[PDB]
Amino acid sequence: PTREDIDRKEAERLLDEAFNPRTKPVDRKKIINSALKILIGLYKEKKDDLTSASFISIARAYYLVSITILPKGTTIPEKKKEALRKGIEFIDRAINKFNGSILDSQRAFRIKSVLSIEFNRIDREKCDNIKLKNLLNEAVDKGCTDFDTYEWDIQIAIRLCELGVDMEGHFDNLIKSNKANDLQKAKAYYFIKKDDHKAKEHMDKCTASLKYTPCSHRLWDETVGFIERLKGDSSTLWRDFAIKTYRSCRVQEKETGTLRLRWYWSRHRVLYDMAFLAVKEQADDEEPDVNVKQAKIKKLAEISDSLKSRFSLRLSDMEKMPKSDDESNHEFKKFLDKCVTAYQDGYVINAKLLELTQVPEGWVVVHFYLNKLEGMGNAIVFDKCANSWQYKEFQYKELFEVFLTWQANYNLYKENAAEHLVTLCKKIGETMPFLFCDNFIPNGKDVLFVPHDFLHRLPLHGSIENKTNGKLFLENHSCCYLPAWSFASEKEASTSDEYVLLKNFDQGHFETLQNNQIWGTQSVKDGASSDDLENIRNNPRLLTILCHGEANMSNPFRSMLKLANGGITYLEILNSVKGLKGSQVILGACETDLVPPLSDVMDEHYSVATALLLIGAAGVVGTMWKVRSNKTKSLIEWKLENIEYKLNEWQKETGGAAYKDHPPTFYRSIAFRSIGFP
Amino acid sequence: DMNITVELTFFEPYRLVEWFDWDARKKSHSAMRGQAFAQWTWKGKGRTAGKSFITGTLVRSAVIKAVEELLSLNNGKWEGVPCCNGSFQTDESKGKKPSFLRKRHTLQWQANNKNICDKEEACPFCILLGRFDNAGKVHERNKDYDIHFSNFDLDHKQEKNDLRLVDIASGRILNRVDFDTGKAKDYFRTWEADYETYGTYTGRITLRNEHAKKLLLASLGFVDKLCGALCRIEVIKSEDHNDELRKQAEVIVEAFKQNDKLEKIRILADAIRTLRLHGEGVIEKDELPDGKEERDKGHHLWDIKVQGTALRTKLKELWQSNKDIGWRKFTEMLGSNLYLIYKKETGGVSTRFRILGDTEYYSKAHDSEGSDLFIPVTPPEGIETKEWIIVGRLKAATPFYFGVQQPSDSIPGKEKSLVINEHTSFNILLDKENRYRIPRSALRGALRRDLRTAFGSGCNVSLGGQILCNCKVCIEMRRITLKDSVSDFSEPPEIRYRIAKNPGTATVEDGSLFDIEVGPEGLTFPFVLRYRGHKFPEQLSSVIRYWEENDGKNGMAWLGGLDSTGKGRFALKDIKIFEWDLNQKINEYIKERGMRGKEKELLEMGESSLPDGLIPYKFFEERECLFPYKENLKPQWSEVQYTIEVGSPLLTADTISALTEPGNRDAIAYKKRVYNDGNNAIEPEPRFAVKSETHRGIFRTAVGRRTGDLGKEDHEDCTCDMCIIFGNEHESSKIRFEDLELINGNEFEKLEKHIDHVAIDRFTGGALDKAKFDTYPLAGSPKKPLKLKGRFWIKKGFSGDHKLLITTALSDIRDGLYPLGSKGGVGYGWVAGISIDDNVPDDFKEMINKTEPINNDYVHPGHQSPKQDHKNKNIYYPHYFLDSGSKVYREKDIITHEEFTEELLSGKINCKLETLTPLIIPDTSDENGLKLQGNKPGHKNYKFFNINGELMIPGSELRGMLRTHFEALTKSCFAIFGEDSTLSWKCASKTLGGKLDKALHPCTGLSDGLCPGCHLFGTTDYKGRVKFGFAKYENGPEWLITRGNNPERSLTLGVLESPRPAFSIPDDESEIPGRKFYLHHNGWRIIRQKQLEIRETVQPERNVTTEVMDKGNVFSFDVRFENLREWELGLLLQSLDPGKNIAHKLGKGKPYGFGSVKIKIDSLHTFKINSNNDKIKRVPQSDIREYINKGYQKLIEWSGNNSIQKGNVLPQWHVIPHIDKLYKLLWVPFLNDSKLEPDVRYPVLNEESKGYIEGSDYTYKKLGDKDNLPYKTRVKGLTTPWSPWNPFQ
RNA sequence: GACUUAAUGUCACGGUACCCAAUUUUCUGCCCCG
Ligand SMILES: [Zn+2]
Ligand SMILES: [Zn+2]
Ligand SMILES: [Zn+2]
Ligand SMILES: [Zn+2]
Repeated sequence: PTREDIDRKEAERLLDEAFNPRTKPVDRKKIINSALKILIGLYKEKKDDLTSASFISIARAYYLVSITILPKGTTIPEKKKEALRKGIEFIDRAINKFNGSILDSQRAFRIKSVLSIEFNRIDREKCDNIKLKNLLNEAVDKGCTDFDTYEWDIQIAIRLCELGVDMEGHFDNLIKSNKANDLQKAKAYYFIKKDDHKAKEHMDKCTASLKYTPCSHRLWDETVGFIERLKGDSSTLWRDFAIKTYRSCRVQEKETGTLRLRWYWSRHRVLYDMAFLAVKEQADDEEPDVNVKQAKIKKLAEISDSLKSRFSLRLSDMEKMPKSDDESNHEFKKFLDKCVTAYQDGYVINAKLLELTQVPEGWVVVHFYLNKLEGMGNAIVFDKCANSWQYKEFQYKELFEVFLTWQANYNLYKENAAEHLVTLCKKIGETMPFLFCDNFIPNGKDVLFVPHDFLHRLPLHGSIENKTNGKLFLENHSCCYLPAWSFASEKEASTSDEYVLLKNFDQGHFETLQNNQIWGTQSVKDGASSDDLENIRNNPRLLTILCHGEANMSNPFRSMLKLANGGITYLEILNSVKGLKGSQVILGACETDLVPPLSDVMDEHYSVATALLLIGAAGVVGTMWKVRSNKTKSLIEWKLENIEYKLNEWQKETGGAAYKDHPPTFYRSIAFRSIGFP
Repeated sequence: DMNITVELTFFEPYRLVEWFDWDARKKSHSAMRGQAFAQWTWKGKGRTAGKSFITGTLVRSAVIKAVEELLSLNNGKWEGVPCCNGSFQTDESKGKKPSFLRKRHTLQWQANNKNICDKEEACPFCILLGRFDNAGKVHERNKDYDIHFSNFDLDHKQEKNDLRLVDIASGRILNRVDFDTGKAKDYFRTWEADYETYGTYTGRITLRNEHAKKLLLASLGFVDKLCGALCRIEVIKSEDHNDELRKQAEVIVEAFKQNDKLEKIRILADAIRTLRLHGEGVIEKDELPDGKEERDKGHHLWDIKVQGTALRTKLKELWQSNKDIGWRKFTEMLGSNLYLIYKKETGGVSTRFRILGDTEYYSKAHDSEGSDLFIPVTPPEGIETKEWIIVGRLKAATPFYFGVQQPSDSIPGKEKSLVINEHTSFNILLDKENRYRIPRSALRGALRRDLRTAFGSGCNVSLGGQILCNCKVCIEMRRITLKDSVSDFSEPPEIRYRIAKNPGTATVEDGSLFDIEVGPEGLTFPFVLRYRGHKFPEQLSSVIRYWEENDGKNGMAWLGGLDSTGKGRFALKDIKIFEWDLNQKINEYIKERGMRGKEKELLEMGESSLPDGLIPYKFFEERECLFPYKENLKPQWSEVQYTIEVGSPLLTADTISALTEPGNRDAIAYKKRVYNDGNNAIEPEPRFAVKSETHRGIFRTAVGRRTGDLGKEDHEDCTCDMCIIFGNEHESSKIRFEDLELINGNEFEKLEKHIDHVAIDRFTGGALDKAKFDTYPLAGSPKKPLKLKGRFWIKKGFSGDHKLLITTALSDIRDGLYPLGSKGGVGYGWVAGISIDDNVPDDFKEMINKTEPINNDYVHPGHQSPKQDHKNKNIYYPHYFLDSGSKVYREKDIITHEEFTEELLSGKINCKLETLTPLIIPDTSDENGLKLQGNKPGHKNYKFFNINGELMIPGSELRGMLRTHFEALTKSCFAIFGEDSTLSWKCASKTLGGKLDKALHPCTGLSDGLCPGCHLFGTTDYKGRVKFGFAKYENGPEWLITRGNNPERSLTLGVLESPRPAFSIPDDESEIPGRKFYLHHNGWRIIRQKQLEIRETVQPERNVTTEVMDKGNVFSFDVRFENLREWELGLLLQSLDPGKNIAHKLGKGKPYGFGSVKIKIDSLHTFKINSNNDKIKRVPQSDIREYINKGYQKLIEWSGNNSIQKGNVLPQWHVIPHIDKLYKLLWVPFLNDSKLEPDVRYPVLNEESKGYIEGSDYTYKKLGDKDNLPYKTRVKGLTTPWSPWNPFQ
């Protein structure tokens, strides 16, 4: 016993304390660093005279360093790859330093195999499948088959079964082992014995187990990867696996409170897309019963709404969140620590919501979904008077190109991009021809749109029919918008007769609006600090906020209305503002100042209108882009004269059907939008 | 069908990349990022030579972009011929994709040709694109091309053999910084090529149509940017020296390794680098420093033997063998080689551990799923397009720093490891002619940061992108063009040094030293900016007015890379804005090429000689009208200016200038170099300052001790208070510091003062040999103080408790707990005050303006022998020894300086000092003094100690006196003990370090504990907890007058010969008899009367003349203490004033009776700053009595005698034996108005000598041998105090 | 002429070598017997 063995045994004690599941992560990050300090000191002392055991301990410590680095953003960080590369380069020296015991050769090949499996999962072109297959066959030749004592042998066996080599000799020891979880048993049955009944049973137990684990776990990623492989192999079980995994994800996500959040993991969207495709392929099959087909189209709408509820903030934005409201800050910190603890534990060991059919009479509801997997777009219509469901499909590529063209031209030449606006409206009318036919959307009905991602920015109410003298959509129907179906509620509070105005900016002038006497309450003011917003108390019938806006391009909880002494953000609206039950709100800021511009097809970014809807306001009327101030003053005066009249009448009267002769008046009319469903 | 010969000239350094074909390009990352650069191909093998070229497709894309812009300016027309909007889309089903895909927007216009273009007749745009040609996308013969771009070869003027890559390019590392954290995310590498020698390329363009020829010749001049540099397109008709120095550096390091002195090599490295600031004569005239008092040692560093000769002769020989490469390259090469060998050999330097390294990242390709997006952009018809040019100069307001990788770590051929070994020496970015350089990347990143602050919102920059970002910052930044700047200055930079401080021991940590290279302040760089657009923004005007300095407002351009220590604050001077109208004056822009490269002529041009079309711009908005200003840019950083008033000498060491500059000085103050712009050189006089890192660390220690955060051993992933204010390895700091500059240093005469110090051996009483040292501080006095002006900056977003912390740190610097510089325990650098300028924000003003007898009565029973006779017939001996035996108590739980503990005490004592006998404290800088040495040559005469004509006593004298008293009281070890050579009387036994017991040796290290004296006053590994200040004269008479004397002051003393320890140890037994003390008597009367006798009859080389002070003078001084227990404070207050009839001894002439002083404790203040408020008490008489009682009980407990009772009575110190002997040695007989006064004098050596005065038998012949007294009774007579020596007892 | 480009499509002026670390702790310019 020299001091090399004493220091190695101390470092091994520290690593065995770090491999314990009862340890919090903030202690693990210190324990691993102490152990690596001792071992790298021994290496700097005895550079090539080191035994194989210290090299094995260094490789294990670098595996722990690799699993303690959390991904930020949507990219695997380079620190993870650097840790796995250094561990491989350290254990290769113990492999090439021969003349040890056979047990130490077994241990070295086991550590090299698990580091290579993780590095092949992260990076593909650096560590390909052929190299991994050769290394794993070499590791299983040395006798790494003890399925009762180590679970890393189970991982090696299942990964080799996935890569395609025969493993029929080890099946009985694989099944009878009590370290294996149920996904590994289902993979073993399907890939070796070709038995689908036992695979079906073990996968059902796996999903019922997934109902209680957080979404930061490894098991979610592995399960969705198995369903993707089953769909690629043209099996007949991925249809039934996808729906159960979707149900488990819904029940697990239900537990969070009113602050709508979910953990970002990369295979969420492919799970919802495969569930949508499974229910759609069941629905297009012919059946003599029609009620089953109605139930399947309703299931499609439910999957779409459950995707559109939350918005999935990233990790660095969650770590940089401001500290206030010591109970809600406590809820957020509890959520974050639960997610990080589940992420590491996977690697160390192994009001009411309305029904979809609850709509007032004479209404028609249209849901949207953009399927990235098949590259298509689905529109789902519900009709209340006939009580029927239908759905149609369309393409979305050239629509995206025309929208990006209008975005660039607007951001340079705001009022002179009007011809590109007219071209975008004609393109919406050409790609989606179903909303002008009488079978899909009936004549004279009120339409509620629940859009998906880049359809949140398109003007759907100003589409033009693909004819010679085309008509607009707002000439026959009255349109309303909603971010998701979960934001709808009831009890439209029409209590008071109060009128309130607030105003902070003095660029576009509103003095003729300011001098009116209808703003007779003492709550009205023209300085507009945030505490002036948090002191309204008696639920006014109309509130009018007139200020500028500012958008945070990562965190939607930091988008602010530019009021006095710092403004008021999304989170402060959700925590502080109370007296707005059943209040029509008219914003003065445009939508382009409150949301950032999009650079991808998918975007989830909710403005302050959704926070005003969650506080309890009955409807926000806003501008989608920057209009002259005279139009906003005209809208506010028309709303004061008539609070019970619909917006599309005013859009038809003041020049909304003038796209042929004067595109500026058409630009100024169709900018206005109502974001609240009764 | 005629050909065109084209030249391409650069005006900035361009980029270079290696040539791969198409598929080997996809195998590499740097080649895929490095498209649209200049390509490099090798020649032969060995990868050392090759050639550079620019492809024709790159020039074709540049000309196509220029033609599109020119056709968009005139709405689709050029000289009356119209044109369609081309074609930029390719179908995949018919033909392949053209090997380079477009992501940006394309400009379009309303097509008014009304004839569809075909092969028969086509517009100029379709000819220049080459649609209706032959030879599409698979190459054939060079005919059947309507337009052809050939490759562009380097026009080398010495194309004789080959070009090396190291002779054209230079490697560099760029960066990407997060906006919130201030830290970098990733990095990447480029090759930058020289433009002064290798910047002309020559090619050939073939055209077969005139209809395109007019537009092509127009659009070759509109190209402004190629390969990363501004360009202009015209149409015409020593490794062997490194190897030798590396071998010699290995020889030097091996010699230093053999002499067991390796750690000096690091110091030596930077010493040689500092030699580039001097001439070569310092190695040829031997102007290096020498040992001031050497017999064998020589210098501390320049006289180490290397292969049988000294180091200075070795350096002279190495310079005599390498005269061809110059002096500067010689010094830099030898310093770099020494540092690299030291870093190789040291290896594990036990600093920050740093696993896992750092990350490169190049932007990933678009191989999956594609994007065939085509985005047309149409400007409106009556729009106006203009181009603005801003010219000016950039002036450094502080030192600056632009980082660079180490040379021999960035070689463009062969770039450069399981463990991580980070460097500790950093360099600055220079050009090839050794000129300073502000790179384009630093300016562009700073402009992006300030524009994101001014807009209020911006994105983080994404790299792998298919759609361009449409945030406002990116839209405005796609129109700004800058230009790299170089100075007209080539002098070498300065090296600035930094250490770390261990917070428990308050000493320096080993291996924590690092250094940077900084450039001078006052330098000027050129500055050009160009903006091409439709209207000039308000946010760019706000950033320009923020960077610009005027009267009152100073500049705020934080470029560079060490901003937390205040490095890289520039200002913008002499701005001029000019305007091009491109819709009417496009031909003059083409003719003058946009003044590219001629921007230096625009700064000196009058308004009359401007080119046609360029007008001055006069609608430039003022500072108090811009709304991005006053709301986002002005409240960002807030300034606090103040002035420190220091009333003590100030010493902040340099430690390299003491080894380079001549004068053999040990510790000298810190200086700077300042560039002036009236003339064009550095200023001849240098400027004294205290560095920014020093008072940054002062504020950090002051905050961390009150919050209690310095005790934590780890600071990664932390969110404590001092990691929020001062930052860590993950976040940048919120507080930025600048230097403290001396402002009143012109009303002094002889600003630097020489102060010399020595250590006194405890046994022999004289100076320990070869421990003399010197200091040269700045002369601070209590009536002429130093005034230092300083400044720091606070960021917006600070809470109330953090501002309370910073104001409490400022109040603690004002109160005097943190002295500046070195040697604070002996009184150097004590703050007397802080003044705050009236531009400071009002919250700091109110928060700083809101935080605004003892007698002992113990009388000692003196010795009976000088009290019974009272006729003065006895003669005593002047020095006696004290002997407590061997037991010393060593505590191993040492009190730390990490925090202010609650149970302990801290405060200050004000004391007054009164003289009972005359006092001599000499000013031993001036050896000639006051009396002329022309007459009686060799006669040393001195003056009293004075700083600026004010009589003072140094703090080191007071500290040594009280330390010797405390060590004799508390039974501590010998702190300063000379283990000298073998004592004689034949050669006797082992040396006198071996005569001493092992327990009384000095404390070395913190493992075996610390004695009470070393625990209170300090050691080499532990800072003390008491600080003694300088004493100022305040009252009383002065200048003891004597009649017949050339000054009326200035007594001439007797001889003072070295002490001989063979009188106390006169055999091989009879060990070291303890410490040595002197008695209190009036021998100065017999010196003063016999002046004429000793001015004659002695040799005047053995004598010393010095000024004296009379009895009755009052001095005043202060003692400051932190983290003390109750018994330590009690024993300290007892050791200051030990009662009536007890007094101390101080100064020169202690055997003759000079210098008996008495200290009275005037006041005692305490504070407990971890309470609710930082208060100050007064500590009345009862509490100090209880403290002294606690100290007395601790002393009884150490003695062990449990017979003495405990009670609330006054202590009697004479019940302990050694306290009784010590207080017998310090008893004054003439104070209680008794008529008796003793006679104290040495024997006079075998009479028939000079002073005998009677037949007294008081010679060393009779007191010497073992016949009148044996040896043991001599040691017994030396050991018992106040015993008579005539007659003997 | 090759080394050395492919042509109806190159935002690399698309990326600050950046972030943390008091040149200092200890020492009376002092002293009588061969
Ligand atoms: Zn054409
Ligand atoms: Zn951007
Ligand atoms: Zn901390
Ligand atoms: Zn000691």
